[PDB]
Amino acid sequence: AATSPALFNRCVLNWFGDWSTEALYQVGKEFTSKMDLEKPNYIVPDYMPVVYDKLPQPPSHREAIVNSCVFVHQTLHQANARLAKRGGRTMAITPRHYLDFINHYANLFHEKRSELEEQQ
Amino acid sequence: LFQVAFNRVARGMLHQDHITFAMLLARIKLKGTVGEPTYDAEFQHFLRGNEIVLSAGSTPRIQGLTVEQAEAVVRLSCLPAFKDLIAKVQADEQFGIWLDSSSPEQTVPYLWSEETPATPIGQAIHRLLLIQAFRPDRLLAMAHMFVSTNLGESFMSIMEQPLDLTHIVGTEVKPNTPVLMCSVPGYDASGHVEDLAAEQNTQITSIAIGSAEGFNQADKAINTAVKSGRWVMLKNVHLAPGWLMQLEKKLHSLQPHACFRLFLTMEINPKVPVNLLRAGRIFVFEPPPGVKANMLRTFSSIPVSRICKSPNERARLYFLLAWFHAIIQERLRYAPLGWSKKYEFGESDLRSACDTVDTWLDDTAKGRQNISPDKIPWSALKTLMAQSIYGGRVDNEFDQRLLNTFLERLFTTRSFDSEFKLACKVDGHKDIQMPDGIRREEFVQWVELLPDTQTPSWLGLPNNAERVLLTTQGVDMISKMLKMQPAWMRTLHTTASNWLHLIPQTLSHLKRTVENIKDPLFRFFEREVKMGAKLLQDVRQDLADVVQVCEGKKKQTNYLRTLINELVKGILPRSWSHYTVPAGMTVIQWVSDFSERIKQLQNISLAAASGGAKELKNIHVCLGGLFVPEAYITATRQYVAQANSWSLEELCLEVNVTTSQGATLDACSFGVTGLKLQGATCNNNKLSLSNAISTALPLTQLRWVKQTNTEKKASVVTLPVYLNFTRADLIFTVDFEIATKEDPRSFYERGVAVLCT
Amino acid sequence: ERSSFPRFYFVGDEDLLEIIGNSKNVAKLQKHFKKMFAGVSSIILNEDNSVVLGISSREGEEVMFKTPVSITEHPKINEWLTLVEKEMRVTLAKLLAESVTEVEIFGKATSIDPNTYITWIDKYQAQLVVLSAQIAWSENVETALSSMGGGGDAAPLHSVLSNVEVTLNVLADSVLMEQPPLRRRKLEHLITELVHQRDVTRSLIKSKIDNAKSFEWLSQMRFYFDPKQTDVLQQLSIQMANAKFNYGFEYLGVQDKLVQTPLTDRCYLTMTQALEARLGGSPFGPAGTGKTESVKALGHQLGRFVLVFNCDETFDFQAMGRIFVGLCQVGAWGCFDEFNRLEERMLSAVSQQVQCIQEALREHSITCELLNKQVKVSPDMAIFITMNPNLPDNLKKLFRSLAMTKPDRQLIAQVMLYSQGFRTAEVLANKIVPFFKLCDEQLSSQSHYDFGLRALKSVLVSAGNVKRERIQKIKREKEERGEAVDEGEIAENLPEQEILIQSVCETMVPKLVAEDIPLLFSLLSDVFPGVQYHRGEMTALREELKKVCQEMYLTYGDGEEVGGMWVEKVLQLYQITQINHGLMMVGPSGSGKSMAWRVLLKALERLEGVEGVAHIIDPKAISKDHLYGTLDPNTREWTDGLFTHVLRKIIDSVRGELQKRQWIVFDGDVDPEWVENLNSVLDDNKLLTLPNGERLSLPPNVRIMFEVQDLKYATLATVSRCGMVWFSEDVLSTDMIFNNFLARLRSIPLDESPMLQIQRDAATIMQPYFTSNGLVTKALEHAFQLEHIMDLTRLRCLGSLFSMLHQACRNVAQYNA
Amino acid sequence: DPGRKPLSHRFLRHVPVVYVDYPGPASLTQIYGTFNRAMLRLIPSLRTYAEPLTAAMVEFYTMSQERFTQDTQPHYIYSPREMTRWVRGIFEALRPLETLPVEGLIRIWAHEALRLFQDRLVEDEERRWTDENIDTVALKHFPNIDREKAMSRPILYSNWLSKDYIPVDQEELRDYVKARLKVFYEEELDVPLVLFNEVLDHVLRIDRIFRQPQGHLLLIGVSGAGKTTLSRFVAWMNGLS
Ligand SMILES: Nc1ncnc2c1ncn2[C@@H]1O[C@H](COP(=O)(O)OP(=O)(O)OP(=O)(O)O)[C@@H](O)[C@H]1O
Ligand SMILES: Nc1ncnc2c1ncn2[C@@H]1O[C@H](COP(=O)(O)OP(=O)(O)O)[C@@H](O)[C@H]1O
Ligand SMILES: Nc1ncnc2c1ncn2[C@@H]1O[C@H](COP(=O)(O)OP(=O)(O)O)[C@@H](O)[C@H]1O
Repeated sequence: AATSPALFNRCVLNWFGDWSTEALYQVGKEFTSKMDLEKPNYIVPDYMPVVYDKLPQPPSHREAIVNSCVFVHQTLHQANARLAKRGGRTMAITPRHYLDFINHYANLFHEKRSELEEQQ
Repeated sequence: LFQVAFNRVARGMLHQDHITFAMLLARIKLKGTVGEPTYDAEFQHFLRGNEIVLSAGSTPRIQGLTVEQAEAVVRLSCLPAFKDLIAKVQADEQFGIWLDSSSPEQTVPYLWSEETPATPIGQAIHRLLLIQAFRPDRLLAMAHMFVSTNLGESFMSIMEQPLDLTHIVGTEVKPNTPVLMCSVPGYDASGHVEDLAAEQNTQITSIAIGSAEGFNQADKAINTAVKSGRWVMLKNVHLAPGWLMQLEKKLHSLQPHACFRLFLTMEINPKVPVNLLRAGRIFVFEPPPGVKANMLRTFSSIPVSRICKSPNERARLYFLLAWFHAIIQERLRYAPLGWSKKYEFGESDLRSACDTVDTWLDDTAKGRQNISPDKIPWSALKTLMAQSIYGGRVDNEFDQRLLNTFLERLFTTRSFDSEFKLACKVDGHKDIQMPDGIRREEFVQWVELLPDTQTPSWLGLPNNAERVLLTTQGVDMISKMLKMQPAWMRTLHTTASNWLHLIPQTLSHLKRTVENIKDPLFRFFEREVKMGAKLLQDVRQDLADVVQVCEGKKKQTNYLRTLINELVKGILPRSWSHYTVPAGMTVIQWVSDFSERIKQLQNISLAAASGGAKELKNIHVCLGGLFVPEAYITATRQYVAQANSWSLEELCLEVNVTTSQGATLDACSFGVTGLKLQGATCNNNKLSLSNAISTALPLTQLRWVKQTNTEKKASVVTLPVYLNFTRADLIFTVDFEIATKEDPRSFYERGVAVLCT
Repeated sequence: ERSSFPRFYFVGDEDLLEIIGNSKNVAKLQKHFKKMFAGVSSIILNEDNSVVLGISSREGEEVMFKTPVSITEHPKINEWLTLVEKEMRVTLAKLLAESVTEVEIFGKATSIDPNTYITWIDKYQAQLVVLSAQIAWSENVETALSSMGGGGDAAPLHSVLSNVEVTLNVLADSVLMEQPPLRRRKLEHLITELVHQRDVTRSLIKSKIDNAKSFEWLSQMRFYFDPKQTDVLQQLSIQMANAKFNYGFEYLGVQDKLVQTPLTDRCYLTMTQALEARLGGSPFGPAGTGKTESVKALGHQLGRFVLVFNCDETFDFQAMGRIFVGLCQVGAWGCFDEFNRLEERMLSAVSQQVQCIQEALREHSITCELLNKQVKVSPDMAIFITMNPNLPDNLKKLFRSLAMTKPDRQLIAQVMLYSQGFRTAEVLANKIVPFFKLCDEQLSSQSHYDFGLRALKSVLVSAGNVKRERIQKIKREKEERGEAVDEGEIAENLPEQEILIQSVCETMVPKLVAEDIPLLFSLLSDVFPGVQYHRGEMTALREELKKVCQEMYLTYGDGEEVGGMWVEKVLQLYQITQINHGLMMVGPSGSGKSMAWRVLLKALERLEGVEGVAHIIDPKAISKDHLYGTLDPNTREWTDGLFTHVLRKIIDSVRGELQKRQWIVFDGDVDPEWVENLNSVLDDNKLLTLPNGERLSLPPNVRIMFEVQDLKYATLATVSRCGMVWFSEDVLSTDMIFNNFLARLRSIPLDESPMLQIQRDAATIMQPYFTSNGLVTKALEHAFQLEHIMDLTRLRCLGSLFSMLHQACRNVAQYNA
Repeated sequence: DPGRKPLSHRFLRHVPVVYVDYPGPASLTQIYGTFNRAMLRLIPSLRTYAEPLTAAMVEFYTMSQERFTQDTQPHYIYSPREMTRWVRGIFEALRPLETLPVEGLIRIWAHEALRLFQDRLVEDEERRWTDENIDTVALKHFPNIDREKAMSRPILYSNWLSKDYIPVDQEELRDYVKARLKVFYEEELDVPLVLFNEVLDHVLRIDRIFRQPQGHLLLIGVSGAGKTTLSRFVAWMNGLS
């Protein structure tokens, strides 16, 4: 703003920010659709650690894993904020990190299944 | 692990830092021991004892103890194991013989009271605290004993032996890793490694680093030696930092022959890149202390042929020159006392002095086998070695006077007599006797025959100077150990709050008035109160902003950010320091000094407000507290000149030191307090040499009198008045009368001076 | 080419190209001589411009060759240049021989005739007469010591001291009466040298030295001239201590003599010892202690020319490299000033090159590799490096050090007072030096304050000038009533403290703020008790000021009356114009500086009859290259800059402007970028040096001033080198502004008369509101208490108010129409 | 202000300075009531609502400028330029609407307020504050209107499906942009993008600004959130290279 006034004089700005919990949940569901985490043995816990706002009242296994992924991303953000508060050096945690996490999940699940389900 | 770690790492340390690392090792092993208590509180006090704030009434003034000893006793008495220290000191009778004993640390009495018997390490740490409190000079020797108690008696025994190049180079060093031989200025380590190579029948290539052609020879030599396996040498590589960085990156990607050895001899300066220091083994070389060692080094450096020339007295002159150079160089270690600053009395000035001696001896004695001692151009050598050589670096007037004193005492026709005293009362009645020989060999035998008990009295300084150096090194080791061991904002808030409580609240400006304006003392004091009030308001506002940030209600701006950084690191903010301050002073000491100065300025302000200029003249003021003291002396001179209708230049300053109670406030007299005289004692305005570190002057009267236009008596000595113990500010010069049988030259040599604080 | 006769190798590739392509037109070669010769600014030829008749200094002193050099016989540039240099050296040697013989005739005499002495002084150069006096005194002392070699004998050295005393007396008599400026400088230098010789002879007498080989005599700089020596260069050998230097005999020209204080004597001894041991010396110390000029005077005294570099942040290699290796080839000394200011890489490069040349010089105790070239290094080389606190690590073992902690300002003042002809000079010095110490310490710190040794020198020179002016005034008075004229009688009955006080107040009071004036008065009362002064207020100039203010509608006041402060400031500006050529009108914007000089110019025009026109130049708005002049990189064409153009116009005397008074005022901010070129003009040399080498002499009637609002960022050299007047805001109170507004409205019509009557009526109606402590003044005082989006300036509000009242008058005019 | 340097006192002496501050609430009401009266002539049946509408825009603008001060964020500046942009956008939206009830006017007004004073916010709490306060202002100045239709939470305006810039439902917009994204995959770089409602809002805003001449953006957000991807998508879809 100080160096260049035109960037704030007439140019409009849009605050993308970061993907919300809803966005992360949608990414997790859409990306992790090929993998089959449909587990009938799943039982609904008395306490469910909800982090997605519109989570269906009965959590399915796929809903549970996507919710856990969003929770993991939120805990990374919280830990990064805590290190920032403590004064230690910090590195931003981008949604690209979440995409890479989903891709690595897909890869690990695919390889472990491809071997040990062949053994199945 | 412990022994090899200390032996390897200390090889790359200055000798003054070996004890710090040994103490760190002892602390690590103490923590490692499971049965031994942590001693966290004991070490906490041993490192941070000086930070405890005391009061005048907090010192009961125990007989037989100095004031500093008194605060040291009372501050350490806070420990639960040392609560009964006062009564035991009062009751004990052997305490007197122990306090002034030569080595009190060897037989420290059992004072601390405990419920259960102490471990030997606990006894050692208790005695260490006792030594630090009572005799801080012996702190180094007691730390050595403590480490020996922890890590074995012979832990440091390896350091005293000369460093064995053969084993450290043959094995335990990688050919890729360069050997860094870092020496302090005035020492070359090439001889050791050259003798190593000669004894190990290895052809070594030595190339100096002075120009791009030197870079070329270095590159070709290393490229040959990497494959051939010979040893290669680079000298004075501190001249080229960027090229040294390039050499480091070259050595990073290189696999040499098993016998390849890259030696880097260099001077210890910060310009050396960090990467080489991290990627190479470092060895530190220092010149051994001792006048004997310096004389031996000087004699070895000079070729034997030059000393033995046609005039047989040239050897005598060279010996006198070598002794003088040893005396000057050794006084450097005692920097606050021996001189005013760390001059660079290197080898080059010694070479120039030898050249001057040769030229003048050849000119005076034109190819004569013998020459009469009186015919020697003594005046020529004295003046040349006072002004051109050894004096060009001398900036202070009093240092140049000291150099004149040394040259007059040493370089004289009376030196050539067998009864000449090269030094006086080095230890009681005994004094150094100059050799009667006429050739170099007898002088070499004499210097190799010195008792090696080189007390500071050899240099002419008082024998307590070595104790002062030991105390300074002890405080240095304390500081280094302290540096070796979010909550930071909380403790910063705590210290800011305490300082805000300590510092006075405001300062009141003086009331301007025309007759006060005419008075010069009022002008000086109103300038002083203006400066003090402005700086006090700035400091108070800065502390208030710091506290405001501490609760988080204020954001840390760039000015606030740098101030917070300085406070956390303990370095004084540049904004706070507007008056001259000793360089080594820490923030807490600066705050205490500022508080005392504001207290004095409040006193002077209320005194001026109660009366006026007439009462302002008759005030006793400490010059150390005043921001600009020479302004105060000038103001007193102006006041007396205006009062007596005399011109300013025709006035001279006289000093009458008396007790505060038994003093007369004449029309031309101004009271001065806080002056401390070091190196002597003054009674009835007569100086007397003493071994005391400093004698506080009760009350100094500054009297301005008309110029008598009479030469000062031979018993009149001029003493500098420094602002602080650093001796960086020359405020003015006083004139005192010495007692009978006293030598003003001895006063000059012992560094007697008056200190504002 | 340049290898042979390396004396012209100082100049660059540019000047080499011009001197090669333009060898025939010798009239255009003066620039190269000005670059490379010391004082010689021009070469004297005949009408045919084919034979070298003589050389001329920048001041005007000329030296004619005994055997002129003919350029036609030696068409080659280097050959005839070498002949010119050799002829100059040999002719200076012949002049030195004649002058030393003449002064030896003057020597060993009970009394001397002033007329013959002045004739001898005029015959030879200042450098030549100083050297002749030094050899005469040295030979006298050597003879006296040779007679004293017996020991325990009557001392004729007392007679030598008495001879020095009597010639010093005739010098002190010769300076009171008016003398030409060149002869005045000669007398000043000669008095300085004779004072030093008298002091050292007194020291020798007190020491009772009886041997010529005694070191107390050897430590003094002794001069040995050998007429029998066949080589003119080796005829004069300078000896001090164990070191030897052959006098170079280069024409250093009439320069500023440097007095040899004991600090300077120690510097001489240290540098001489360093040179004998074949290594340079480093006179480190704080700035303003004479570190550079000690080296310069040592070079001047040995007949060597020194190159004083400026080691600023913006420093060059190629010009530095060529000039420095030119020193290496020539053998002339080169001095570095503020060697620490150089950047680290700059530092390392210069340290490496000087290390190589120094080790080569020690090897000579011969060529060295320089700029990928072999350079013949003469034995007579010296390289001196001044620093402000350390020496680079590669040079610590190659150079001797020396501390310039403090000059002996007391002796400095004493010797300069006695040079100006002041009696009781010791008392005046012992008063003035502590007085400036008090001024430096006790007075309030200001950016524009400068109370250094240069201030002492300028003040004392001005004191000498005003004392001479008072002597002339008393002489004219004595010729108008009575006839018995005796300069000694006027000197005796003339007081001296009052003149020094008046000079101090004339040179310094204009630079003080309003608060510091009583402080300065108290300092005068403390140092000079019971003695006071009255400024000679220019009553005729006061009448001219009141008339010019009436016609320019400005007010006029006297003393405490409305406008008195501004009138006094104008008078001080006139005084500083009289006693200086470079002015510094400093003060907050709105202090009235513009008409503070405009009204003064108009008053001087209407009083003295000398019409004046001012050239108001803005330096920051224009480009510096266009300000001073541009030199094309390729076509090498020189186009005069604006300041250069106006100087060329003023010198050309096209329309009689030399008779005219002219004021080139540099209104606008000043920064140490353009004024560095002007650092050649504010000095008493008074000339502008252009990059092409052409220099323009500053005409006496040209006065240059810089209407700068603040001097926070200007260098101290510019501050010290020009007179400066402070214009505090309190000089202009709002009442003057109101009165000027009312007069401007009343007399001049607004359109360019009915509406003039309108303006008069309106001004009459609002007269009660614009009086002192009126409605407007109170509104302004309350308004200043408020806050504003921009910085609040009084004249901003006043100008807006006046413009809006003018709009009201226009509205009245339109309504009436 | 940052990036602004104080001027020379010598220069200021000759130059008077007048402080042209922000227009007062009464001045804003007058000027934008004139604009709104000129605005609503296109729809005569809706002309009578100009006076309360202008008052509502002024009231919301006043509290937005008192709330999001420059201290909180460097880009939190409010000026009559913003409300002029509001007026221009509302006129552009009402131009194609030959007929419209008051509910549509309220919807467009809320849409433009969200696109102007709600995007620059950084904190979710600030955005929720803006939504609550726009609801309060709309109900305060238009009491005789239904909340569900006039201020339906999915305020999505697009000209992609319909010819005009009339409000669009989020689901139909999502389907259309999904088809366009499939075309984007088959033609341009094939990177899978999921379509959450934030993408819908962002792409609508980006296309809106690109459609407007001299459309210049300052995309601010954590790297990898999709700023460049969405910019490329909009540029390709609008034909911009
Ligand atoms: N003697 C006087 N009588 C009346 N008015 C005066 C007098 N002297 C100055 N002024 C007024 O004061 C102002 C001085 O203007 P001037 O341009 O000289 O200011 P300055 O101090 O040189 O400022 P700057 O640095 O901006 O040039 C003018 O408005 C002028 O009319
Ligand atoms: N010995 C001296 N005699 C006369 N004037 C001196 C002497 N020393 C210094 N000065 C004056 O003081 C100033 C010193 O300037 P300079 O030599 O540049 O100081 P430095 O060398 O410390 O930077 C000059 O104006 C000079 O006229
Ligand atoms: N709506 C979305 N759904 C899924 N992935 C997305 C979405 N938007 C962006 N991405 C991912 O972001 C990546 C590109 O990031 P990019 O837009 O270049 O970062 P930035 O926004 O910092 O410029 C793509 O690989 C893409 O997978």
